[PDB]
Amino acid sequence: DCGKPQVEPKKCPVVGGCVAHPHSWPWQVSLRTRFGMHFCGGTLISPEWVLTAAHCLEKSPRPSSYKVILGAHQEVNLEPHVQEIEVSRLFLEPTRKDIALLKLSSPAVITDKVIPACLPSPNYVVADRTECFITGWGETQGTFGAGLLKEAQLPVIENKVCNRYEFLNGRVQSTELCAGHLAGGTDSCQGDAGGPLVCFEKDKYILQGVTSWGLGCARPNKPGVYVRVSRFVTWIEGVMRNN
Ligand SMILES: NCc1ccc(CNC(=O)[C@@H]2Cc3ccc(cc3)NC(=O)CCN3CCN(CCC(=O)Nc4ccc(cc4)C[C@@H](NS(=O)(=O)c4cccc(Cl)c4)C(=O)N2)CC3)cc1
Repeated sequence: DCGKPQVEPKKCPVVGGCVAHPHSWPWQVSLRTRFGMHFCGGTLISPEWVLTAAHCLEKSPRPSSYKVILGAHQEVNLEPHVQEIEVSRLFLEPTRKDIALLKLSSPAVITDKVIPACLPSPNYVVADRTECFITGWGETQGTFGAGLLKEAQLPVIENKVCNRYEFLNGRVQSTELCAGHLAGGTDSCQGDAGGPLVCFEKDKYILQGVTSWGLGCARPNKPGVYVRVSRFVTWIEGVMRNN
């Protein structure tokens, strides 16, 4: 069962936001160098497949340079039941968009703490003001939580508005979506790239965005930009089916 956490997540009372309830985001992955340094996030979407951002892989096209950590809450002192799986192959999206698939060397073991996220239907458009969640271990910019998995609940901003001069001034593609608090203070940041933007739909969480870029982090009128997963579901499914 994708999208349904065994440990239920909690809202807040990553810059700002709050520390997640441990293991409430069981599809969250830590992308690390073959030396063990965290540098990006990802999302488990099936036992053998992780979705991340293509820019997270710019340094090396060799699958050997990457390892995936699953089931973690601490970033440094990894808990014992954490799964560390090597990457067997890399699939960059073929039209140069900021999304990529990692095929794991072995299927992740599905547990209470490691569960895949669900994928959306093709071309679904998250509606304006939908409150979704972003998660990760990235920079906190003096906001507490460093070293622990953090979350933030952010409203989606429809592309027609996000592209106005007052916000991102024509920079956002239809294959991307915008989310964030326009007053600033809470945002994904460096170290969170490649990680998930999930939305609650009926009874489970659906992966709708991949953390990609922004004009800074948590600045006023500068919401984060995410790859719009629904525009790549058909590609993703074809890669999994044929590999
Ligand atoms: N929730 C906020 C947030 C969350 C998580 C993060 C981590 N992710 C990054 O770090 C990305 C990495 C990256 C690089 C290239 C790329 C995609 C992602 N895609 C192409 O290469 C594809 C080719 N074209 C690129 C241009 N595009 C036109 C629209 C446009 O201009 N897109 C920008 C893209 C990158 C930047 C700026 C603009 C540069 C920097 N932004 S930054 O202001 O300098 C900065 C951010 C954070 C901290 C600091 Cl200190 C500085 C920036 O985000 N890099 C069309 C396609 C950051 C922000």
